[PDB]
Amino acid sequence: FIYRDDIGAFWGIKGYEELVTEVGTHKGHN
Amino acid sequence: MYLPTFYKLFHETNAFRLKRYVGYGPLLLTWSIWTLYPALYNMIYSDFIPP
Amino acid sequence: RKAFYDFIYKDDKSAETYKVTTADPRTPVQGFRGQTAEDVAAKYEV
Amino acid sequence: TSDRQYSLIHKELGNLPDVTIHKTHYLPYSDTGLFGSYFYGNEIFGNQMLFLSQMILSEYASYINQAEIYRARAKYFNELLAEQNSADIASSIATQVTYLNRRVPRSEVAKRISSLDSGLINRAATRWFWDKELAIVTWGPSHGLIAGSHYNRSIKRSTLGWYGNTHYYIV
Amino acid sequence: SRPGNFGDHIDFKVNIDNWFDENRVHNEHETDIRRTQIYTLNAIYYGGLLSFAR
Amino acid sequence: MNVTGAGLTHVKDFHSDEMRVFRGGLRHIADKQGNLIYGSVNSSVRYYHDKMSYERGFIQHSRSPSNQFINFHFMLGGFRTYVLERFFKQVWYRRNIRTFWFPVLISYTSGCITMRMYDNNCYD
Amino acid sequence: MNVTGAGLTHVKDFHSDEMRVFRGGLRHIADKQGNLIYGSVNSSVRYYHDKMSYERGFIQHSRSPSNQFINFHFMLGGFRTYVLERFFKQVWYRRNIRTFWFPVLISYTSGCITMRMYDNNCYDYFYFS
Amino acid sequence: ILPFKYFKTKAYYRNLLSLRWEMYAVRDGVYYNHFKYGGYNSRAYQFRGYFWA
Amino acid sequence: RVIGAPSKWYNENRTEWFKVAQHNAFNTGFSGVILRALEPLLAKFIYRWRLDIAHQRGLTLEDSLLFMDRELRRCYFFETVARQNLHPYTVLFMKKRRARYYKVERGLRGFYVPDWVRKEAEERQLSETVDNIFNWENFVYREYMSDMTPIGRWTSLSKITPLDMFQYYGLFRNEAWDRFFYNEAFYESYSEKEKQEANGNPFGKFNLQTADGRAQFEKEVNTFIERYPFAVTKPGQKFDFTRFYALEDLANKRDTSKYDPALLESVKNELKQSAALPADNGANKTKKSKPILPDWLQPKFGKAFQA
Amino acid sequence: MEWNKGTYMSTSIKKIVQYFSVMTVSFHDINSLFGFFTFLTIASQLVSGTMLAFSLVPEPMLIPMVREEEDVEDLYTDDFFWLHERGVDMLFIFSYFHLFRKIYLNNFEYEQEAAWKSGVFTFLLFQVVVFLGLVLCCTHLSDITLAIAANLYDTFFAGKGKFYWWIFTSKELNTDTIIRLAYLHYVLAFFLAYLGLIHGVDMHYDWKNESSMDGLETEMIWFDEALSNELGAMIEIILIVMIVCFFMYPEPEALSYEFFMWGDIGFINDVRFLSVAPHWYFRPFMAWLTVCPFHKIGLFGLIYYFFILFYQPVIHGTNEQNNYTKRNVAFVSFFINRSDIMTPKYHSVEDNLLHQITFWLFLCSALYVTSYLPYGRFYNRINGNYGTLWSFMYIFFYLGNSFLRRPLITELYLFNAFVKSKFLKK
Ligand code: HEM
Ligand code: HEM
Repeated sequence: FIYRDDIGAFWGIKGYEELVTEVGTHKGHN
Repeated sequence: MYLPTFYKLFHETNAFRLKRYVGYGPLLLTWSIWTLYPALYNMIYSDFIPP
Repeated sequence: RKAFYDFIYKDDKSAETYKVTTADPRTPVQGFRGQTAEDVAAKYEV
Repeated sequence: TSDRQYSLIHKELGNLPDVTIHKTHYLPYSDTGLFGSYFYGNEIFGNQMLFLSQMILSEYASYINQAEIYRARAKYFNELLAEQNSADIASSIATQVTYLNRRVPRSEVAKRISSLDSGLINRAATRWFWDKELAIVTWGPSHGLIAGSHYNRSIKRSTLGWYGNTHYYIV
Repeated sequence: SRPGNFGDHIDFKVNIDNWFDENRVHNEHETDIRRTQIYTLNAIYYGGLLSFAR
Repeated sequence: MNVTGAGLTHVKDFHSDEMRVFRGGLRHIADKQGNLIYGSVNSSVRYYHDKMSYERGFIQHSRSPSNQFINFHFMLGGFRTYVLERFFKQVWYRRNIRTFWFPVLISYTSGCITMRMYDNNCYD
Repeated sequence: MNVTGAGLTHVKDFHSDEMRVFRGGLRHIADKQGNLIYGSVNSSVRYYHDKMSYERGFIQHSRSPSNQFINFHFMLGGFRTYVLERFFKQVWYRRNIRTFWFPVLISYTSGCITMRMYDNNCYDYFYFS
Repeated sequence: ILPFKYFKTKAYYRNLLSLRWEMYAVRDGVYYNHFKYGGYNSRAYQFRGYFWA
Repeated sequence: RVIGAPSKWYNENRTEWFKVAQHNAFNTGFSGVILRALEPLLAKFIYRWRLDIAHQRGLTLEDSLLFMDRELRRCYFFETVARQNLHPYTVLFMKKRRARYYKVERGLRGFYVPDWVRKEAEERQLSETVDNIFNWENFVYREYMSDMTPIGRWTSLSKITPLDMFQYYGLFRNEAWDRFFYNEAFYESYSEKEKQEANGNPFGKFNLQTADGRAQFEKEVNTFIERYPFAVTKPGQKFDFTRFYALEDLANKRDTSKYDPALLESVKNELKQSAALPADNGANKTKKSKPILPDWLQPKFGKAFQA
Repeated sequence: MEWNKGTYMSTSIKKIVQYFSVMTVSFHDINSLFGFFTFLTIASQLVSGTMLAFSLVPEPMLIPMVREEEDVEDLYTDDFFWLHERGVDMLFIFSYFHLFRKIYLNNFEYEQEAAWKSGVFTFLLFQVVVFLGLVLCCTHLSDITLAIAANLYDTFFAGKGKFYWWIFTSKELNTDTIIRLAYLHYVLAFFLAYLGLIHGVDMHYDWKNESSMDGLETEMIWFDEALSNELGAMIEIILIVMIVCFFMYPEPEALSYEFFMWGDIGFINDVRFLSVAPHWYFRPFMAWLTVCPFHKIGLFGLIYYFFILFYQPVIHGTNEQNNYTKRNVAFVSFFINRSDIMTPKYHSVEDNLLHQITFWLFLCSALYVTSYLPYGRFYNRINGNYGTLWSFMYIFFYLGNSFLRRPLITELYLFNAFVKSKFLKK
């Protein structure tokens, strides 16, 4: 029910570990 | 004096009726074969005897 | 054998039980006969 | 309930609350014979009274139960052992000598019925009941039976046991 | 005023509460006013529902 | 009064017991007990045949088709006589043609006249 | 023999008058006559409510809502008593949390542990240093 | 709209449930034949012939 | 298959079977010691849990164990048996207690009954409930279970769904596939020896004649009453063992000499009043109704000679 | 049709009107309105589906462009599409809550026998309709779902013969299959509404708020006194859902499970196989397929789930024998020195701590199965998640076996207490 943040899978959604994904929304607020 | 259970009687009657129905089944099979003979030909000569 | 004849619904003319049922009423059964008895006066016990 | 016993016709009759009398008659003669059923009941069960007996007999041709066989065998054994009246015995002996030129022992009759089994019963009922013609008489109020009086498809198929069940189960 | 075939009260505690007497506003001299107020509250609720339905 | 009908009139009620299971103690009611309520469609589908019929002293005899002709009363006395006379004269002319020959002929004549006038006007 | 039941049993039949129009000469049967056949769902839809009920010395008193509070007993005892005590402790806790706090806590903790172990295996797969 | 829904539903139910009940002793020599010989069930057509025989 | 004498289909009472089963489970084998070690948890989380909930609702284990909730509503078998054998006040009083609680509970949830209702609930002990439960179960078995005979059948309801038409009953029924005839002998039954074992005291094999055995019995009973409030004594009260010993001595017809005559007379009094069947006397009758037609439905006063 | 005894309620217009005008409802709570919530969202689904079907041309090469065109040139097409999707979500939530409530209430007796089979059939039809709509979405996820359904259907015939062609054709989303599946979706949705109406008419026989009889004889009339409460509870549920969605789903988001829907069939012939993810309501099925890599065992489990969801009153029930049935269990290990066991009867609900524990463990197991999608890459290579396997095994054991549903330990403990009490007080 808890998911890691340092594996590249945001909130448990896997498949996007090969690119930067969270900059706009999660890590930083554009 | 041979008092069998109504469970037993029901099961025997059901067995006889199902035997009659499974006897009727091959008629439906033959009707289906005659209706879809090209489909049957395709199925055997595409799966059981591949080119 | 008997199961096969029952399945096909055809009489087995060679069956031993077939002769007894289809025997001529005017003649006795071939290999059977009962015993002959006589009445005895009744007796009461209390 | 009517199904907690070993007689299909008795179960069917117990289902119908206004069918009072049923009897099976066998009337053998010299070079001919009759075997049938007499029914006495209400007019709303006319179709049931018309179709039940032939439906039961044709089902007996197709398949019979060992419970039915043993019940009938025990009944007929008891009937054979229950003759004590001298008038009935004398009449029966006279008729037997008239038609067969001999007296048939009760032991012989018991052996003859005991040799029967399901296969022999099925074959006999196929010979005499399976797909056969009938003689039917209805006497009384025929308001609900006048539509299908003529000897027609329903009557012809009534002798096919399960294949003529349509007109019995509708009531 | 109960029927004569009804005897005394049996020794069973049938009510734990007294809401038949506690739930009272004692407005028997003006009851149609309270009836109108209940109609008005019902009307407001129905009006909200009918706005959504519209 | 405490009686049914208040002691004033007869009621004519009944207890159908079609929502009852037992007669006495765990003895079931016969499933055909509901057919004893006469004159109700819910009792049986055979009540939809509601002709008027009453008769006494009537005896009817019907013979099995297995002892009859396959095609009884076919060509009899001659193909010509049978077919022509019976079929044509005693069915077609006697029942259909005799009834509509005059109105159909009058309508056909009027329609042909109107068609001729319309076609003549179209030609002109 | 020429009687109902053939002189052997009692039949208990009835004439419905459902398919009948006239009582006497041109006198119609009552419209609600068919409701006099008791125990028949075909006569009324109220027969679907078949709860078992029987009592004989009972009296019930009901009062018109127009003589009662619009909102009775709504905040008796104040916010603290009514809301906190009654609602939270007596309803929410006592009827729900007592039943499922233990299994839900166990399941949540075990699921968190298993998810963390699976994610640690994924991290070991991805990172080699 | 939440307060008016509360009014209608919950307040109406609480008002309807403010009943008074009284039980009395009945000893007038009348048997409870209607309790012993009464009862209906819509699913009797399903129960009959199959259940509890 | 061995053919013997015919018999009814249900030849075992549920209550006796469960009594022997619980005796075997709790006082025999490794399961016995496991269950005896697990006793405090079961007492805390089964008996006391339900007892506390029932007391809060103003009820006892009567209303939850004598007749089930699914029996009081929508159970045609129970309704038939009750209508054929029972007086109305049993089910009526149970329903009345339920209604007197839930009338308030539905109006305002989170309802605790006051002390004058909880005290009336707590007045009833578990022994009378056990009497009622055992008597009802035995009566139902004897009068109705021994009369019924299961039969193979399809579904009771006529469902057009094909997934429900083809339902089969009896094909995987253990008794149905174990016995094919009503003359068949019965296999795998409780022995008479183990049936008699369950009739001993449910605490231990110690004897009460020896003074050492009496102390152990008293300790076990004290633990039981401390763990099971309202089951046999009120929580404040104390169990008196002299009366129980007098009962046991009189039941076994041993030497009842060490007991004073007054206590023996009392013990006989409760013994013969706790088994008495209540009977009705015409003490306080109520008026019977004899209705007559009202005045306006009667002819007017006054009649002449009508010559 | 001599095995049919008739219909419980003949469906006629006048009788329906009369029944719904004199129908009464007992006093209840919010936990017993999920059925009417489902009816409301089913009606809304029918209306919004009709509105959407007046604009969907069943051509796979035109559907995305037509959907874009109808959005900008109409005022309510996208609103109705949003309604239709949210109605699917609410239907799943309400149906699962309803099923869980029935399981907890232990509606497994012969009187609840009728309401169970119809409900399970309705649930299967609902899932089939949902699958049809998901295929109609016409994206890469639609293609994947169609391929999975075609493979599972062909496994029945063992891969011999093209028996699937009449519905699926070549297992792709071409015009013929699009037309067939769209028309099937519409017709089966209306049949679903009818089946749900039948099931909901089959409710009045045994209707209860809680598992405890309340003993109340007066009840409210349905048309206003209960309909108003149903509508208000629906409003409150919608408000709670709105709050949770607003404070739980920020926009934009870093990652979503709906990014797999970017691919359009035909336009994009390249599929991103890494981020394969269905909607949350088929996530448990995809998780089960990923966890159990065997094709036959996975299909068997998928079928067996519905097979044991149906037959529930058969496995657990009175069976008309008044708890005199002798069941076969090996878990007792001859503790009471017997093979066959009498079925217990003291299975209460509101005060059964063991029953509550087992039920809530089962519910949390279902939630954990739904919680996440196992990453099919390196899943079984890193030994996977033990919690997912435990949850699946517990769900199958709980739904199938009767060991935990109606335990024998409480019954025997109650008899032990009864025997001790009766021995102490003769
Ligand atoms: C309660 C019954 C129904 C259910 C469960 C249902 C389910 C669904 C689902 C799951 C989708 C896919 C939406 C998505 O991408 O998440 C969908 C789409 C669709 N449904 Fe339904 N539906 C129902 C009723 C109907 C009806 C009655 C119609 C037609 C009259 C209909 C027509 C459509 C259409 C046309 C689409 C595609 C819309 C689009 O792609 O823009 N549905 N449905
Ligand atoms: C998952 C399969 C389902 C099963 C096993 C099932 C079973 C049941 C049962 C046993 C009840 C009676 C509840 C009680 O006795 O108190 C019931 C009630 C009800 N069900 Fe279902 N059901 C299912 C799905 C559905 C669905 C999908 C719907 C909506 C179409 C539905 C609509 C209803 C309604 C309306 C009620 C009456 C309760 C109410 O109105 O609040 N059920 N169901």
